[PDB]
Amino acid sequence: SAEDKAAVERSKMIDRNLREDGEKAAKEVKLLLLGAGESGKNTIVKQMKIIGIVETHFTFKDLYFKMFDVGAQRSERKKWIHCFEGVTAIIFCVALSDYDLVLAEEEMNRMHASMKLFDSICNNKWFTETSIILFLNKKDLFEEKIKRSPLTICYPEYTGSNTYEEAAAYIQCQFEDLNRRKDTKEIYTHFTCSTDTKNVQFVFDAVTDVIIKNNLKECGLY
Amino acid sequence: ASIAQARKLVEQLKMEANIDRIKVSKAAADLMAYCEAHAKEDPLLTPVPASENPFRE
Amino acid sequence: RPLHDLCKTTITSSHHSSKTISSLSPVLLGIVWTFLSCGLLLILFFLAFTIHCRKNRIVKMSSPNLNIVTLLGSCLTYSSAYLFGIQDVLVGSSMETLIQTRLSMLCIGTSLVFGPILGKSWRLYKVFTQRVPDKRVIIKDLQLLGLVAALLMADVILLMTWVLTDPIQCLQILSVSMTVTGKDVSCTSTSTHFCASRYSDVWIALIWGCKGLLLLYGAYLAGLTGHVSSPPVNQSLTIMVGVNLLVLAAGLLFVVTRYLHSWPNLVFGLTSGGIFVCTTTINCFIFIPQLKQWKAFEEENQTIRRMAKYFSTPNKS
Amino acid sequence: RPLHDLCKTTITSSHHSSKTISSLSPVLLGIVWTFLSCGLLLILFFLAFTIHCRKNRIVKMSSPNLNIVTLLGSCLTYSSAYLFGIQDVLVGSSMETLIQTRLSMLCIGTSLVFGPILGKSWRLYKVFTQRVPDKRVIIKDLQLLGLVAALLMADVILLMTWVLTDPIQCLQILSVSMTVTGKDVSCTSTSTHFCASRYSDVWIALIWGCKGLLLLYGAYLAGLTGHVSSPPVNQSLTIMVGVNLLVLAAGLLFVVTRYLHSWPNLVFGLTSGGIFVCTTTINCFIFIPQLKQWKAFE
Amino acid sequence: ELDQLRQEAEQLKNQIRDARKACADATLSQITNNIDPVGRIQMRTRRTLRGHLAKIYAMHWGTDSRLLVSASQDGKLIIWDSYTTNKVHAIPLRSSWVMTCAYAPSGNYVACGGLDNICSIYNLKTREGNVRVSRELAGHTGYLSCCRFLDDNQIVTSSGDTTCALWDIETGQQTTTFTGHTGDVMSLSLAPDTRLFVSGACDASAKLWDVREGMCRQTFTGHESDINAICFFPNGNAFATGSDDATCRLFDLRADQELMTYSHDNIICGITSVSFSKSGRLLLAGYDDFNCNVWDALKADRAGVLAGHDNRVSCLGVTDDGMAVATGSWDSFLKIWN
Ligand SMILES: CCCCCCCC/C=C/CCCCCCCC(=O)O[C@H](COC(=O)CCCCCCCCCCCCCCCCC)COP(=O)(O)OC[C@@H](O)CO
Ligand SMILES: CCCCCCCC/C=C/CCCCCCCC(=O)O[C@H](COC(=O)CCCCCCCCCCCCCCCCC)COP(=O)(O)OC[C@@H](O)CO
Ligand SMILES: CCCCCCCC/C=C/CCCCCCCC(=O)O[C@H](COC(=O)CCCCCCCCCCCCCCCCC)COP(=O)(O)OC[C@@H](O)CO
Ligand SMILES: CCCCCCCC/C=C\CCCCCCCC(=O)O[C@H](COC(=O)CCCCCCCCCCCCCCCCC)COP(=O)(O)OC[C@@H](O)CO
Ligand SMILES: CC(C)CCC[C@@H](C)[C@H]1CC[C@H]2[C@@H]3CC=C4C[C@@H](O)CC[C@]4(C)[C@H]3CC[C@]12C
Ligand SMILES: CC(C)CCC[C@@H](C)[C@H]1CC[C@H]2[C@@H]3CC=C4C[C@@H](O)CC[C@]4(C)[C@H]3CC[C@]12C
Ligand SMILES: CC(C)CCC[C@@H](C)[C@H]1CC[C@H]2[C@@H]3CC=C4C[C@@H](O)CC[C@]4(C)[C@H]3CC[C@]12C
Ligand SMILES: CC(C)CCC[C@@H](C)[C@H]1CC[C@H]2[C@@H]3CC=C4C[C@@H](O)CC[C@]4(C)[C@H]3CC[C@]12C
Ligand SMILES: CC(C)CCC[C@@H](C)[C@H]1CC[C@H]2[C@@H]3CC=C4C[C@@H](O)CC[C@]4(C)[C@H]3CC[C@]12C
Ligand SMILES: CC(C)CCC[C@@H](C)[C@H]1CC[C@H]2[C@@H]3CC=C4C[C@@H](O)CC[C@]4(C)[C@H]3CC[C@]12C
Ligand SMILES: CC(C)CCC[C@@H](C)[C@H]1CC[C@H]2[C@@H]3CC=C4C[C@@H](O)CC[C@]4(C)[C@H]3CC[C@]12C
Ligand SMILES: CC(C)CCC[C@@H](C)[C@H]1CC[C@H]2[C@@H]3CC=C4C[C@@H](O)CC[C@]4(C)[C@H]3CC[C@]12C
Ligand SMILES: CC(C)CCC[C@@H](C)[C@H]1CC[C@H]2[C@@H]3CC=C4C[C@@H](O)CC[C@]4(C)[C@H]3CC[C@]12C
Ligand SMILES: CC(C)CCC[C@@H](C)[C@H]1CC[C@H]2[C@@H]3CC=C4C[C@@H](O)CC[C@]4(C)[C@H]3CC[C@]12C
Ligand SMILES: CC(C)CCC[C@@H](C)[C@H]1CC[C@H]2[C@@H]3CC=C4C[C@@H](O)CC[C@]4(C)[C@H]3CC[C@]12C
Repeated sequence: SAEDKAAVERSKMIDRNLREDGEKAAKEVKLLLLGAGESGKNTIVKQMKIIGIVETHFTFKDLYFKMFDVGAQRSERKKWIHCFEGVTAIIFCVALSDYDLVLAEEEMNRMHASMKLFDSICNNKWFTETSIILFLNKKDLFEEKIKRSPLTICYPEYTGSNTYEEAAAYIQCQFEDLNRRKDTKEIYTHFTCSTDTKNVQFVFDAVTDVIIKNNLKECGLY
Repeated sequence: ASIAQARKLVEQLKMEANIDRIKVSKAAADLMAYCEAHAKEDPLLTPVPASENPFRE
Repeated sequence: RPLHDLCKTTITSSHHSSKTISSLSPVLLGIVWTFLSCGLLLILFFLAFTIHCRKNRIVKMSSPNLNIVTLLGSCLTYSSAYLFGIQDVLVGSSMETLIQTRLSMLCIGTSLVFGPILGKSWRLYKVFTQRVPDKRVIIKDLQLLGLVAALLMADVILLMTWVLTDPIQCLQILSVSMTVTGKDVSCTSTSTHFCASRYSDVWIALIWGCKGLLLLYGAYLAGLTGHVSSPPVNQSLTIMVGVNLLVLAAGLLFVVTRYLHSWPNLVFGLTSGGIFVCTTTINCFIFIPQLKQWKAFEEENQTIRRMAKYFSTPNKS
Repeated sequence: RPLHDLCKTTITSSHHSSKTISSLSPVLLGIVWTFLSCGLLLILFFLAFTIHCRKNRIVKMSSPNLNIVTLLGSCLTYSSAYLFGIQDVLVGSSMETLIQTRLSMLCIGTSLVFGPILGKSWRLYKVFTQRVPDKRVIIKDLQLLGLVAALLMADVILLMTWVLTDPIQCLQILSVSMTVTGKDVSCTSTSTHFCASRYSDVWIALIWGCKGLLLLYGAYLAGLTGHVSSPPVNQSLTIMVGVNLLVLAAGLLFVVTRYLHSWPNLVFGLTSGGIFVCTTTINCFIFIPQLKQWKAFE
Repeated sequence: ELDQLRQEAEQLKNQIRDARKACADATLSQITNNIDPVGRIQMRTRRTLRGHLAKIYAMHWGTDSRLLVSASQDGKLIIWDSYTTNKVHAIPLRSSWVMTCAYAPSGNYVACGGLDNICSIYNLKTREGNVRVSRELAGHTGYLSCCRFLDDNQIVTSSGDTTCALWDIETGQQTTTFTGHTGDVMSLSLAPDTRLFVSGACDASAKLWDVREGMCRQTFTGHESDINAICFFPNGNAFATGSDDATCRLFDLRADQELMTYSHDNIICGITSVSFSKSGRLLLAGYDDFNCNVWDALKADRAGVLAGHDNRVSCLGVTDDGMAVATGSWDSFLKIWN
């Protein structure tokens, strides 16, 4: 029974490595990156990198962030979406320039596709308590387009003028209205551009808020 | 055009299937025969005593 | 020495002894009772607020159950301050009992007031400083109640050994004593009806030393959560004010009780005032910001401001 | 009235009474002196280190001048612990002034030890964090020395009031008392030779309450800087352990001194041991983290 | 253009249907009425393998009925000695999004795969002593849902791109490819004779393939939702399925139809895993209700319940000798039952 003792010692060694690389893994921030294609996901992952399934790593103020891009999965989303149930936050990218743009694969604004995808993800049974970081890209391009193409082409019920800072706010609340779990999750909207303005910092602030609120909810204080 | 393979698939299935369609009574009979032949060798069907149970010795 | 002879000579005259009678100005008793009853009404108002608002987010971010426990503790302190004016006749057996009871209620009340505050501060520190995306901070009210119960248990074990090993013997001592210097000699005689126990300073030092360790840890916690959140939830200023007031009141009241047994009105007034001031100040510091922020929190929860810390690692000169 | 005559007769029957004496086993005195001397030598060493290395980077991040002030406070405390062993009079009345000087140097040394640590922590809390675009370098060692001098002025005023207003007189008292409980009469006889003063508790309470307020603010500062940096600069752990040990030692020695005056060996041993433990623990916690990086980087 | 083929298709499936009852004179229910029941099946948790941290998505018993591989989404493969609960190995995965795991019949290899679209073979018996990735089988365009070894050289995998592939591990090439499903194949099952295997897809259809040449033999329908699990009957003539509609169904190859349905009205959660006993008399199944139900394969009544997990039971396994049954779950614990 000496080799048995050696086997038990090896097993205990293995539990020890498991504990170390598990407690190390608990300190990383998992971010699921969603959004329709050509909407800025590549650009977004570009600034977060410079600081199948594609996984990206980046550090910011110590916090270690893992970002999983699942845009290459053409399979049924419902079958693997129960994975990522434990991600700390979801990053959603929407191109504001898509408002007057229909979609390949017509009469469908690439904009209403973003809406339907956001509606499905936000109100999913697996993400009832997971906050969403909503990124609205292409600020300058959209604000240029808004000066000759009215937002009414996308929203027949819109009444405001054709100025970006009002239209962008209108789109912001329209995407937040799709949230039907206002009492358990929160949406951190942020406007970005081609240039990295504050994207990584905004993600860091949102994630820090999410961690603090998760701690508060666990103690029953929030 | 590409769907052209589904007719050949289904006709192969037809011949492959109706070459033998033994009665479901026969399938049921051989199923019960197989189940009752290997009974008493299935440790789950009848609980194995702890003397030769490797998970409690 | 003729002391032994005069011993038995005074024993014949020692058959009787002076009794006791109430000599507390009624006005004083009246004003004090009014102040204490008003403080108890304030306590009832604060508990009513708490309960009614237990679902308000901010009230929910302020640990209502621990606020309740602190309120019970404050009620205990108020009732003990009510008891410090019960210097009336009663009977010897009860006077011992009365003093022991009021001191043990005051000690228990202090524990029940300060335990929950320290628990809230420790939980807030853990929540706002440990930021692990997969290991959450899970502290419930049951655990903090358990810590408060441990504090309470320790306090009652100390009080139990105090009463069961060395009670407050109220005794009549008639004594005459002559004191001599290197070149001078004089004589004096005195009578003293004091309700003190043998080795009283042992118990005072022990009880107030455990309380002092608790207060030191409380000050440490208040420093730890310096700018963790806003005053409604931060509560570090409450701890600092409370510990300073507790130290000042404890020292002053101890000194006055020991050296002014001949001034019953002054001792009673100072004791009641100190207890009332400390308890009311702590309770107000606990509850006033909740009342202030309660009205601004129904409209819509966007004005969340508590989230705000202080962590950086710049180099040092 | 009946005791009046008895007391007058007793006073006449004094016959000059008598006096006793107390001594401390030479053995104990030996071990206590060897411990206090090696602690003092450690202090001197630490001071030599500090000065000699006043240029090294670690020594500049640890505020060497305030560490010097802390070391002098430590020597004052150690010399007071030496004085707790002396029992014989020099001029007869010297016992009173010996005890008063003993306690005065104890208080002064405690203030001098705990001042600079709090000053360092406060300066660190200021510059570290509390940083707006403005720079707060305004805090140099002159203001921290000023705060330490303010503490020293405060405790010197307290000691001065104690020593001019109600000093320590050593009196011999003989007394006879009658104890009547509710249902019995008891007799006792007492002879007592203690060095103390009337209203002693007042002075104890006042001095230790000022100390306690200082310790509460020190614990607050230690909490305020609990995460700023590492031990050589942090000193939060030093403050916490120091205040806890100070409270425990103060309580224990006070009670032992009051209720064990008939055990001179035990009182002397416990007092010296407590003073030595507190001073040595605080000094080591301050300085050995410095020494580690000093020998590491050099 | 398409109308003629479309009507020929419809008449084709009417002939399918009326051929089905042309051999369905009776059903399994009456022929098994005379059989005495198995009674109430009692199982006790013998061991509880701990060490996994995230949800456990797959397991597989070794052919020695003693070793056991388990895959969890914490990025860890763990091999357990079920008798002594010692962890023999702990393999770090390149991608932590593993959703399947397999054990070579020889015991020398372990496979895993998932959202990375890659089936990675690991060599357990390396001279160096550690375990290294022997191969990385690429070519699938969807997530890999199940993989099973035919030998040390051939492995068959199912993917979310509606295709199953037969691989040659040395050359790393797709020897054969299974087309015909319109749904992500969610599971596979090798027949004991290792000449045919079945695949369960999200289109509520199960097909039987011939690994030697690569054309679908028969198509089995009867499920209303996606098929999540599948396993051959021990004799290699029937197979059971697990769907999201809380129903398990049994199909025979020769009769080529439904045989018997294992459902209960008070069960609304979907099945995650099925497996027969050694004799094929018990059909065990994992459910989302945190419990495992043992179904009498001949009577369609629950005979036992394995309530030992506080989360979804994601995988089952029956040892080759039939001595034990292991239940992995999302609560990161395995449990061997007996
Ligand atoms: C550390 C922080 C807390 C510090 C403590 C808090 C401060 C609160 C104050 C207490 C001040 C009043 C204390 C006593 C004041 C009167 C004592 C005095 O000086 O006069 C007494 C007798 O006068 C009287 O006849 C009493 C008539 C009332 C006069 C005071 C006015 C009311 C007072 C209204 C103020 C409210 C107090 C009611 C408390 C509620 C909570 C705040 C003599 O004394 P004696 O005992 O008879 O002995 C004499 C000896 O020479 C030989 O007999
Ligand atoms: C960082 C380095 C730490 C170094 C020290 C560590 C521990 C600190 C303390 C040691 C205290 C032991 C000293 C013994 C106490 C004095 C005993 C004595 O000498 O006699 C006294 C005589 O009363 C007095 O008048 C002297 C008291 C006034 C001076 C205070 C001492 C200065 C300062 C004191 C300590 C300063 C801090 C106070 C801490 C605060 C932390 C909260 C009692 O007489 P009695 O025997 O009770 O009889 C009386 C009755 O029976 C008939 O009236
Ligand atoms: C947070 C800090 C809290 C405080 C913690 C510090 C405490 C540390 C130590 C205290 C030492 C134990 C007490 C010393 C001896 C007293 C024990 C005792 O009981 O023995 C005495 C007298 O016996 C002797 O004379 C034996 C001589 C030495 C015996 C042990 C000492 C050796 C070594 C000692 C250890 C080293 C000493 C100094 C080291 C650090 C110093 C910096 C009885 O008393 P008495 O008055 O003569 O009898 C009168 C009565 O019967 C009727 O009149
Ligand atoms: C909740 C928010 C804050 C609440 C504000 C609390 C205010 C605290 C204030 C003042 C204390 C009340 C004053 C009464 C104190 C007892 C005095 C008394 O009445 O009896 C004493 C004698 O007693 C005893 O013999 C035993 C003493 C028991 C002490 C434990 C009491 C429980 C705990 C007590 C402390 C409770 C607070 C602990 C905080 C701590 C902050 C540091 C008279 O002694 P003597 O006449 O001089 O002796 C003559 C000599 O010849 C022979 O002994
Ligand atoms: C934390 C724990 C260890 C503190 C314990 C403190 C104990 C030891 C203190 C507090 C009260 C003190 C007791 C008070 C009363 C008496 C009765 C007397 O006739 C003998 C001494 C004796 C028995 C004391 C012994 C020491 C004592 C019991
Ligand atoms: C760190 C600070 C808060 C000090 C700790 C608080 C307590 C333990 C301190 C503060 C004031 C101190 C008291 C001051 C007055 C006396 C009267 C004296 O005859 C016995 C000691 C005693 C009772 C002291 C015991 C310790 C004490 C109660
Ligand atoms: C007799 C006189 C000298 C007693 C004075 C007691 C004073 C110094 C005590 C009592 C209340 C205490 C204050 C309570 C609240 C605060 C706010 C905090 O953010 C800094 C500490 C600070 C400022 C304390 C400083 C010390 C303090 C002011
Ligand atoms: C911060 C403030 C409140 C502290 C006040 C401390 C005071 C109350 C303490 C310190 C000095 C003490 C006095 C010292 C001397 C005497 C003379 C004596 O015949 C009666 C007691 C009396 C009058 C004491 C009363 C209490 C006393 C005055
Ligand atoms: C904040 C304020 C209320 C603190 C007031 C503290 C006062 C009440 C304390 C401090 C000094 C103390 C006085 C000190 C001296 C004396 C003279 C003596 O023959 C009667 C008691 C008496 C008169 C004390 C009464 C109480 C006293 C005046
Ligand atoms: C002496 C008689 C009149 C009793 C006086 C009680 C006073 C001094 C006490 C009791 C209630 C206390 C107040 C409670 C409410 C407030 C409002 C806010 O700013 C906090 C401090 C402050 C201002 C406190 C100051 C001190 C306070 C006013
Ligand atoms: C910060 C300031 C307010 C602290 C003041 C503390 C004062 C009030 C304390 C410290 C010393 C104490 C004095 C010590 C000596 C005496 C002489 C005695 O016969 C009457 C009490 C009296 C007069 C005390 C009164 C109160 C007292 C003066
Ligand atoms: C007789 C028994 C009760 C004495 C117990 C003394 C204990 C309470 C004292 C001695 C050592 C002290 C600890 C020393 C170190 C630390 C770590 C610091 O980050 C928090 C304070 C803390 C945790 C102190 C808490 C109080 C403490 C634990
Ligand atoms: C917790 C801190 C503050 C207090 C430390 C405990 C000290 C004070 C306790 C522990 C043991 C106690 C002693 C136990 C036994 C005796 C013998 C008795 O005839 C006189 C009292 C005396 C001498 C006690 C005095 C107080 C005492 C020394
Ligand atoms: C750290 C260690 C050394 C601290 C030890 C403290 C010890 C020595 C203290 C604490 C309690 C004290 C004891 C309390 C009670 C008694 C009973 C009495 O009839 C003789 C003194 C005696 C025996 C004391 C001796 C000294 C004592 C035992
Ligand atoms: C008579 C004998 C038992 C007395 C022993 C006193 C010892 C225990 C005291 C004196 C010096 C103290 C040490 C001083 C320095 C350090 C380094 C610090 O990083 C940890 C605490 C530590 C290690 C202290 C532990 C306790 C200590 C070693």
